[PDB]
Amino acid sequence: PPTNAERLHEFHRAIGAATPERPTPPPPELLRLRQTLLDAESAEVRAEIDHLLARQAAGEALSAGDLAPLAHELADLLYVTYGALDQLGIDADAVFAEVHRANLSKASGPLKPEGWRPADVRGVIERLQHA
Amino acid sequence: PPTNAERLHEFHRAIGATPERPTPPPPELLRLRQTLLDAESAEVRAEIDHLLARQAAGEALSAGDLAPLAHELADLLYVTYGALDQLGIDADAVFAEVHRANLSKASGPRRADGKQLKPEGWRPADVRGVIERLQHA
Ligand SMILES: O=c1ccn([C@H]2C[C@H](O)[C@@H](COP(=O)(O)NP(=O)(O)OP(=O)(O)O)O2)c(=O)[nH]1
Ligand SMILES: [Mn+2]
Ligand SMILES: [Mn+2]
Ligand SMILES: [Mn+2]
Repeated sequence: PPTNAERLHEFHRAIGAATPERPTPPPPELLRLRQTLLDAESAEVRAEIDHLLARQAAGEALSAGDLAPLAHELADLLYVTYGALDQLGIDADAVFAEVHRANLSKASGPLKPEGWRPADVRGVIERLQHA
Repeated sequence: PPTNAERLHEFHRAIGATPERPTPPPPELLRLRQTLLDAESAEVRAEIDHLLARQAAGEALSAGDLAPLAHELADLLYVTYGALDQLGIDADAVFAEVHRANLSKASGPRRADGKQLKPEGWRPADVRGVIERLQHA
């Protein structure tokens, strides 16, 4: 099964959207569009969360199915977040792996483990540039 | 091979934090996840602004100049998957449903800013169906 990052590549190729194979500095038009898409889904997640809190305040004992609008919007947020990486030509799974390494690694302590190394995303990008 | 949603499950087990099926959360957990989302959203916005500003100032960007934005986008992925995991909700199964509805947009037109729009007859994602099926298995 494809990862969610590979699904974004399939989406962008299917609509003729720019999706370079390697890290590519974007024109300002792409950056402003990605901001618009991120702002839309951030506001829609916030709305669904506010809703759920409003329902709990009225005593509601939510069920699993009540989470479906929120789950939806969280997935929309993933979709526009992966999408920005994909249009930058930046393999999202490679960047994620590095942020995951730094995060799982920091999780040994009680805070930083003695030999801890922060996420080196710049290094991931330079490794992506080559093939 | 492990997906990024499964990575969030491991991270939560590493920190002693998550349910195996869709589980309504207590309000304090909702407020916490919203705060993490808003924190990484702002850091992403800041990095988009910094790249737009350098471009407006006549700077020609390098691929390496994308490292801070790419970092913050991964950070936003991390706390977004983190919320789905803590809800007990399989992120990859919900993502596949949204993906199907977005692929079906391929014949639609584009907005003036580049945004892909919906073709006539487009049917939206059925996430509730996915959530219900994730309960019972
Ligand atoms: O250019 C685009 C346009 C949309 N999308 C994705 C993001 C999100 O998952 C969804 C946003 O499209 P719309 O704003 O048109 N609304 P949506 O499809 O989410 O409709 P609904 O709110 O009813 O589910 O499609 C992109 O990724 N790139
Ligand atoms: Mn949405
Ligand atoms: Mn949607
Ligand atoms: Mn961050």
